[PDB]
Amino acid sequence: TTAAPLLALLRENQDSVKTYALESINNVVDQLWSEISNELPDIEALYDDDTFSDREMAALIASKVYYNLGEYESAVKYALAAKDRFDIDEKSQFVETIVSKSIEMYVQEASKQYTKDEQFYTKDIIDPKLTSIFERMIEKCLKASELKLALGIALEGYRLDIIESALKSKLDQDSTSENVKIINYLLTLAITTVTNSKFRSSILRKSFDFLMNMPNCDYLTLNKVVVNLNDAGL
Amino acid sequence: TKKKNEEINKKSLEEDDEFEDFPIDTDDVEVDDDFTNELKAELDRYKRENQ
Amino acid sequence: LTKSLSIAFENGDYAACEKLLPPIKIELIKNNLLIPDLSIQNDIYLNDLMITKRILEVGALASIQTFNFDSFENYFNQLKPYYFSNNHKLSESDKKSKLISLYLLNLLSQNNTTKFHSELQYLDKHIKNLEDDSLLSYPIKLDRWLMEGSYQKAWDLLQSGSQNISEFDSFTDILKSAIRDEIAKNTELSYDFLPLSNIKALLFFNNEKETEKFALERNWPIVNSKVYFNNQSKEKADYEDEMMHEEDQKTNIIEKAMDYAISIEN
Amino acid sequence: LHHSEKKYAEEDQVQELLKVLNEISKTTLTLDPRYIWRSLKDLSSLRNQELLNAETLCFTVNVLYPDSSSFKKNLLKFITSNHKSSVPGSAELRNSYPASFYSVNTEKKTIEVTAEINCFMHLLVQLFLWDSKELEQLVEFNRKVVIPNLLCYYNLRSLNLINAKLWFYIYLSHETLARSSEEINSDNQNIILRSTMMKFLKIASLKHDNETKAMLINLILRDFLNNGEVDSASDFISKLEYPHTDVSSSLEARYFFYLSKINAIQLDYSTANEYIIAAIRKAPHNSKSLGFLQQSNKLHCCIQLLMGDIPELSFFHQSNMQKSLLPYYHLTKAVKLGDLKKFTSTITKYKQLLLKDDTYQLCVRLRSNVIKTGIRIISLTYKKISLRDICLKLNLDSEQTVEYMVSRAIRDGVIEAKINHEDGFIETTELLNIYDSEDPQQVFDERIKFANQLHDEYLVSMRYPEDKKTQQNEK
Repeated sequence: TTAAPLLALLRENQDSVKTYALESINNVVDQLWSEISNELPDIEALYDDDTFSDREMAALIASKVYYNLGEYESAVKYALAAKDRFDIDEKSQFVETIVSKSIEMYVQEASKQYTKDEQFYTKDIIDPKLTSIFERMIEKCLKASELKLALGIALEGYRLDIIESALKSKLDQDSTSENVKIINYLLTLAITTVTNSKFRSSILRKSFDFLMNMPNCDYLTLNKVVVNLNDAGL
Repeated sequence: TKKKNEEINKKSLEEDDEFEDFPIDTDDVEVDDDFTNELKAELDRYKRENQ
Repeated sequence: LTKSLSIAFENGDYAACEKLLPPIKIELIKNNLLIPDLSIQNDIYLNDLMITKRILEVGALASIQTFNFDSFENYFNQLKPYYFSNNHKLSESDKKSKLISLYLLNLLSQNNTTKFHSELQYLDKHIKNLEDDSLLSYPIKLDRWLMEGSYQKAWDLLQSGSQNISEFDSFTDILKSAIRDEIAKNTELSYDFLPLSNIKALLFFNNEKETEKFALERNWPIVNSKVYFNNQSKEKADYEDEMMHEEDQKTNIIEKAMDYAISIEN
Repeated sequence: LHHSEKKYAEEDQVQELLKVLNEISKTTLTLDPRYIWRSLKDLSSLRNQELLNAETLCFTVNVLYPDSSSFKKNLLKFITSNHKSSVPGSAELRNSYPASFYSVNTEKKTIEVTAEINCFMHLLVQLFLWDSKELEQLVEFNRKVVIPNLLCYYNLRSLNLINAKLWFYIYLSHETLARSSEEINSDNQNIILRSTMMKFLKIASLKHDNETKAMLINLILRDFLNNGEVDSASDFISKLEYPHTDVSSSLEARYFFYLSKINAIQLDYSTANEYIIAAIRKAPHNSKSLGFLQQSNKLHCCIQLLMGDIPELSFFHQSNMQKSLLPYYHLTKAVKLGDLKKFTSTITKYKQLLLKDDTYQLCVRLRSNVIKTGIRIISLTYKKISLRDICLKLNLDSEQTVEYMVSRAIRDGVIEAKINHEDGFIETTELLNIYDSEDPQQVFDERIKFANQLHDEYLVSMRYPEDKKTQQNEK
């Protein structure tokens, strides 16, 4: 069995014949991710031109070829370059790999930019499409309704908007007893992992506001914040 | 157990009995050169002599 | 329509085969869908598949005679996995033997022996043994005598090809020109100067003028109807030797010393 | 009779099971379960012969049955069923202990203990199947269960260590089914076989478990080789991630075997040398391992003859693999003497033996070599030899033919001569002396670099043992 017929039909000018070939390629990559590499630049040129009309499919295939080889970097840029064909990725739970790879790339970038200005998501430099994949991975944990995998992921990646909004939806005040808990776990975590001034300070300050908004609050928790931030203003 | 690993993996290339399949199916080279030489030396001699 | 093509071959216009092929290539999607693509084989599908093979096949032969390589090869890619299927479907044909023969001759004309032998290894089991060698004997022996070093034998096969031409000449021509080059290269080191008669005889040229054509292209002085190989070839060699590859692979004597010393001292 | 023997067998398994169960559940003691699992497999195989081998039947009967039950019933069905205590759960003697498995909690689904036990049970089943020569239904059934059984779970470093054995039997068993008999089904399922191996490999890159990578890659090469698909193997090898560091030396030797084979046929001989020499040294000299060795020597004989070397006769003189290697030996002879008529007779007579091993195709190609060695000989002997004399001796066709052999031979420079057409003779030009040249430097570079590498390996190895005993109590 061999992918070489498939490769050959693509050159033919006729669009109907090239498109049917893509679809055939997509279901042999699993193994043939080797022969196809020699001819992989043809698949790339058909996407790069706007001339083509089945563009998203062509990028998708080039990505799968890079993924199997393991040349991860190109795999992720080509996933994000099709823009659609992502529902395909989601209905494989054996490729959440590239999604994670995208998490890796994000976390590094965001963290750097955070210091200049806490916001940078919207920023042109940080490609919007990548921003959204980051939130999607997090959204899966939130379908399953565990807030601890969700915060976890956000923390590393220096994402303050997300942490605000998570905490708030479960600060509906079911009781004092529960409100009180949520805050305290967030202090212990923030202290011994993040030691960077600016990021830690920000987390703590939020935790202050939440208890403060609320007319009735334990004071035990409130003393801790005040001392640690050594912030007379609170 | 390092040794045991070797023999087992190897077995598939050896299959049933790549050891006994084959026999079930089926200057030291050079000959006595004294004789050749004896005769050469007399065959030379004869002609030499009667010339 | 599969019979429109069919008759196009018998008519003997292979230019007619060419212009009709592109509408059928959209149709050849539809033929593919008729077979479940070998998920299960039945006898209805044995019939369906017979038509598909026949179509691709008449298209292949056409491309060699119209000298368009690209199309021939692509079709050929397909054709192989088409023929190899299971143990025997209705893969066995008179055309089967014929098509293999051609493919191998092609690979020899590309002067790419790497793939030739690779393709040969694929054949060497079932098919080569059952069909014996009777059209296969033409590429096996050709490739074999060129390896052996007996050029005379490799040349005579090319000449005797005349009784069988139908599409084989499209390779015969390319292959010859490469053979004279081969001879010229071996005989370069052998001897610098050859009488006029012998340069011709070796390379099996019909005419002396053709000989001097090959000299000029080869950048060799003709001086008193005697070729001289030594000069340019040596210069060229020298120039070729200097590139950004073979500089790290030279290894300097001073560089060897350093590496021996520091390995002890790490 | 039945009762005693069956019982002892069950005990023996239970003992083994308990050891590895304590081991695997504590941190990253990885090496320990791995060494243990290997020894065990050997012990079990050796066991089967005496005091029954219905250990499997027992061993199912007293563990939690997730799908074990379904397999066991199939196996019994195969060798004509019997019932005497052959449904699992028929003896309750786990009794909700933690060691024999907490009976209730496995049922509640709060915890899973069956996972690793089921991988280990599949290994044991698989070994018995091959030892026995239980083919057809069992083989198919075993494969059908185990592939989705593994894709049902999620791998761990410890689970990765276990499937490094399981994948060898999935392959091997299928091959056996092709090897019984020709089926139209065997051609289809060959494809499926490749497909499941290929998927598991991709994931296993992500687990960074070298053990499984190495195993898998060897299996995958062997299949391409049977179909003579060199073009597809060539790209496959360019992937480059086949680990060596962690792997057992067996996997390095099968890998190198395959490398020699694939390089030689596509007309590369130089590098093919390094690989076959290496593959012989890595292989052990074990009594069961003698079959491998013959095979490696057949191939070596060939590689060398093509390259233009003469394997020592001496090496084959004191070997005992004699009867099998008779064909090869006669080839060596034909080349060494340059004798034209001998060569041809040798390959016609032995054709069938040579075909089995697939050395044959290499052997046709030595035809160019016979002639060349024979021209090598005439040159060493003679400084001016008329070309007319060479044409009679090697019974060459015409004056043009004799020239062309020498012409092409000097291109690789094996003979190094000069032909004089007009004077009608060959004059040797051979340097002979290469001490004067730069060459002596190059030869010594390899010698020195190999040597230095051996000192480094020693240093690193030496300290490790001594730490272990020093920690331990001693005088």
